[PDB]
Amino acid sequence: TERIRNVALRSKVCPAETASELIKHGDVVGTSGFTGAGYPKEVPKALAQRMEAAHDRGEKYQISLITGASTGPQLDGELAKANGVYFRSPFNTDATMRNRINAGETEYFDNHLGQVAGRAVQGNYGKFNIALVEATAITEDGGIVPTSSVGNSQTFLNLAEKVIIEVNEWQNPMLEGIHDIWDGNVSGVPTRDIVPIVRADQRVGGPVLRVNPDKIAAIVRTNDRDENAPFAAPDETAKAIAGYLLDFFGHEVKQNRLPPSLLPLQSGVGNVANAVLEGLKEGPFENLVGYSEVIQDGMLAMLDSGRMRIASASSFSLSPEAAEEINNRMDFFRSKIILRQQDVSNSPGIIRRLGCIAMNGMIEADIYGNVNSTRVMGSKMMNGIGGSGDFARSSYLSIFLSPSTAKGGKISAIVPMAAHVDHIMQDAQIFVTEQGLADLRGLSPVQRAREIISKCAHPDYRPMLQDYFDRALKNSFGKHTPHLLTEALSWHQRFIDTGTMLPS
Amino acid sequence: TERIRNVALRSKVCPAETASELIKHGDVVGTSGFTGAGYPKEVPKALAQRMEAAHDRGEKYQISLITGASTGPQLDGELAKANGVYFRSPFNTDATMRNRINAGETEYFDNHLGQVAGRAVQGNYGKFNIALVEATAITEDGGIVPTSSVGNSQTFLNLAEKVIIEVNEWQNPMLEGIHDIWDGNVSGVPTRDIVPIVRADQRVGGPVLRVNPDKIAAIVRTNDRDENAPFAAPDETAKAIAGYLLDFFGHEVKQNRLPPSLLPLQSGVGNVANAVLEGLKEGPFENLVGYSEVIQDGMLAMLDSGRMRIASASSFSLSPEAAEEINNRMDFFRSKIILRQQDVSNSPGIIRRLGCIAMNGMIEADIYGNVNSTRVMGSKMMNGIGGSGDFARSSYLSIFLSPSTAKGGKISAIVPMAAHVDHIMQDAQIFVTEQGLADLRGLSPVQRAREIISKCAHPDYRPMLQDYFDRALKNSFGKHTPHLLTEALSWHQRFIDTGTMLPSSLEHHHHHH
Ligand SMILES: CC(C)(COP(=O)(O)OP(=O)(O)OC[C@H]1O[C@@H](n2cnc3c(N)ncnc32)[C@H](O)[C@@H]1OP(=O)(O)O)[C@@H](O)C(=O)NCCC(=O)NCCS
Ligand SMILES: CC(C)(COP(=O)(O)OP(=O)(O)OC[C@H]1O[C@@H](n2cnc3c(N)ncnc32)[C@H](O)[C@@H]1OP(=O)(O)O)[C@@H](O)C(=O)NCCC(=O)NCCS
Ligand SMILES: [Cl-]
Ligand SMILES: [Cl-]
Ligand SMILES: [Cl-]
Ligand SMILES: [Cl-]
Repeated sequence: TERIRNVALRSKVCPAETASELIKHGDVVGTSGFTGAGYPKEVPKALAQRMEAAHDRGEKYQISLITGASTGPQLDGELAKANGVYFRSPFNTDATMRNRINAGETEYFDNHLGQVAGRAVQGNYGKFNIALVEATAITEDGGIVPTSSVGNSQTFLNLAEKVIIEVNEWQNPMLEGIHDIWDGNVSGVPTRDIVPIVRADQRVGGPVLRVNPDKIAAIVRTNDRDENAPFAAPDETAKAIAGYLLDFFGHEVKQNRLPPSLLPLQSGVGNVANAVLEGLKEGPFENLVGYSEVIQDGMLAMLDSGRMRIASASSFSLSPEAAEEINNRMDFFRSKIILRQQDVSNSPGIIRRLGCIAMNGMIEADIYGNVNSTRVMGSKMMNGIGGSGDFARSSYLSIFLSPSTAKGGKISAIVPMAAHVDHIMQDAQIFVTEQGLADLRGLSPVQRAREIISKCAHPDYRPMLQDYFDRALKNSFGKHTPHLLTEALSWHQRFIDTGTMLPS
Repeated sequence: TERIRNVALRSKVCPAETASELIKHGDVVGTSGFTGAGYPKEVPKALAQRMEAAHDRGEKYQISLITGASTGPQLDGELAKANGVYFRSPFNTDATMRNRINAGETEYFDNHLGQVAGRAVQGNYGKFNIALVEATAITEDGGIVPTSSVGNSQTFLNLAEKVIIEVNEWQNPMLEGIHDIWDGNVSGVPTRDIVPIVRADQRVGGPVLRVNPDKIAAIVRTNDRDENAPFAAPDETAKAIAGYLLDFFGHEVKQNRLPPSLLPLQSGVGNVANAVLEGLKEGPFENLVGYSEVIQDGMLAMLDSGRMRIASASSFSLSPEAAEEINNRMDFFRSKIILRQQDVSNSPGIIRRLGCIAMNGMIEADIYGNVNSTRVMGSKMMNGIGGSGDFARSSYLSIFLSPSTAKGGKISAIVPMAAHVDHIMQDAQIFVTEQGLADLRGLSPVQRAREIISKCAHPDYRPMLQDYFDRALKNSFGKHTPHLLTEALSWHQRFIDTGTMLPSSLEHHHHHH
């Protein structure tokens, strides 16, 4: 079954290596790719190999790389290995790229995912030379069917001088129809349009990305896999966290602060999110709705069981087993899933209107409930802020979930002062660890500290945290948000100096 | 001219003292009041007197006080003097109340202004016992005409068990019609309504607050002034800041990154904002539009000259001279001004849609462009975050303006690490001091630092900042956002210990070499 159904465009098919030659040193390149799904694969590999060769001849060859969010080894991996990226935005999970970033070899800035399109159009990344987008197919009228994510692809196609499409036969043809691409002005020049989404299952657009065929400079036929998520299941720490959260939801419903069907749910990926979703799958809440960034294993299961009615996202993030399941039942799941542009799934106006419940991980929080999502010891990038800000601030309820310790107990997730801040107190109402849940609604900082210390902190660290808080209350410059500046960051420095936050 | 045009409601008129008796110890009280405008005046004074008397006899008497934003001496002032507030939210500028807060005598939480209504309805502040709202008049059908601000008044009226109205003859009768109160679901139970505002001058509602007359337990006739801060005449530091900003706007327009009429403008109050507005009044930009929290002196002038076509806000913040001017020409200015509920003027959806330009003050920023708007030394509350977050994150362009030093030079506004963070790097693109302007668009933290240090920092502190940055780059745990945790907060501690952030040459400092 021919994937390029526009006959004329078949004339633009060429090899990856040749396509890669359209990318020049210094170019700004916008690509598809979100949570290891739907990123271009063959052209980046060919670009990387030509970059190394150029460097060896003492030729500079680097690009600025702007994506939906995280990609995979073929893209971030290969280009970082080749030292071919001088600037990267807005979200990465590749280890090699992480090292380039943390060594200062690649400039990085993690913009709010929902804002990337708008900033790109505003011109913050500079002029876009290339859009490199993966596709399931190209329709008879030249529409570009995206693959396992939408991301920023439509904006990149609009902005780029030249377009390269990778048509990937690995991606299931039945993806066609699952996406909803709006031609409204979401991220363009003000005044923007109202995005008329009033329900999570609402489609406002069509199944294809639009691009002027004159801009398409190359089509590359590919066959290569996405970066698929780990199968590993929720440990006891994660189940405890989930248990506290579900009890909390139970209580909110009994007090009429939440409908029996909760509100549209936003969740991340990983051990804890999986536990939460597994918990929701068997919980007392019916007719759930997902309005999130990503569809993960848990989601599919609930859509399957009917516990969740619809799931909105910009991307998939599945394990091999979950991928297998959806590919065998695509016709079923396709009626239940909507993949949107990331500037829509992460639109604060929409998130607030729908009243989403935001559930996010964190590196650490301080005793006053400031959250670090990104920078270990305040200086070493992990992944990026991603959509956590988009959702946390706009949500009906902002929830942060984490094991109370990290690194086998050598790090406390609750600290006197967060070494870097991603989400301010105002953007965090609920904290959950395997120790318990802190409800901070309506509380002053001193009152937040009492809750977080007693409910969330690990017994190994709680006395230390209480001691810091008590002495701060007695000695701080002001008493509104008590701190001891001489030791506020000392647990972090202690970890740097000794490999643990536990005193000797 | 009778201000209470509903005849039946006249039966609820009583004295301020008597009205104050409806407020019980432990009550949660929602009031009008935003940037020193439209807050209740007589009842709070009477409540304060009765509170002091109670305290002297060993009786507890405190309230939780929830407002639009800042109030005035009659409210925050009097109640704080009486030690009558156990919790306060979301924004205060009164010095006595600031001391109660900074002493731990009043619990305080500064929620995003645009979020207060929604959180109140959600029940975060608890159940509202009293709404105490100032009014210009009461219409024939019992509508409450607000005064010099709208704030959260409509939400407080909806939520409160009992309502007290202060009808203030000091407030100009012609304010009637200037407000736009929407009956849509902005801050209620999800799913919320779409707020159909697609232009800054658009009205979506009506001129009155709505309340069930059965809830009105008392009406008090008053006659007392708002808190009109004196005009802060722009000093040379402020004019320099304005000059760099206007040049920047000039350049954006020439590069087609902004229309010749800029975009809807959000600005704060004070020396610098006044300079910016004064600069705009004489600048090359025509047909300007205001979409802000407050109308200040500068605004009026531009609406007068025609440079500014319309100004949207939730509140007034005028000097006496400016108040005088608008009261003599209310008919004119009323056609040019729209006062909205703060959950609408500060709605992120609307701010982003309109593409506002946000211009805000700050306590400090660190070399990576994180901004502290609230907590000196990280622990002593100044005013509050206010709407700065609402606007900074949602804006087309987020701009922060500040003198590069504070306290007669004893403090640098650019520091290695901010002692508290209100606005993360992602929410700040442009910084302006009297030293110059930093454009951070598209830059990594290390790149932002290079710009902030060289463009914005004061010459007295720049070498110290560069030295911290250089050594951090060599030694930091990671190199993406280089820090030296051992000294990141040391300038602040130095200020605490010595009253200045400038080193003593009696000690070694790396920048001295
Ligand atoms: C913060 C975040 C990294 C936590 O991840 P998580 O899977 O929920 O929880 P984990 O405990 O498994 O964290 C995994 C890693 O973080 C590290 N980590 C977590 N807390 C840490 C801490 N306080 N100090 C140092 N490292 C820490 C762990 O060591 C682990 O690293 P490793 O794989 O090299 O061993 C993650 O949620 C994230 O990147 N968020 C950013 C964007 C986002 O929230 N968007 C929303 C939708 S996805
Ligand atoms: C941060 C803020 C206080 C700056 O004030 P400003 O009017 O622009 O300029 P100023 O230099 O006069 O600041 C006022 C006070 O802050 C203090 N200050 C400013 N920077 C400081 C610093 N780096 N360290 C210590 N104190 C500082 C000044 O000493 C001054 O002291 P005082 O009130 O006791 O006399 C003010 O903008 C604020 O409260 N922002 C939050 C609300 C907001 O931005 N809403 C949006 C639109 S109004
Ligand atoms: Cl919208
Ligand atoms: Cl709250
Ligand atoms: Cl809206
Ligand atoms: Cl940017």
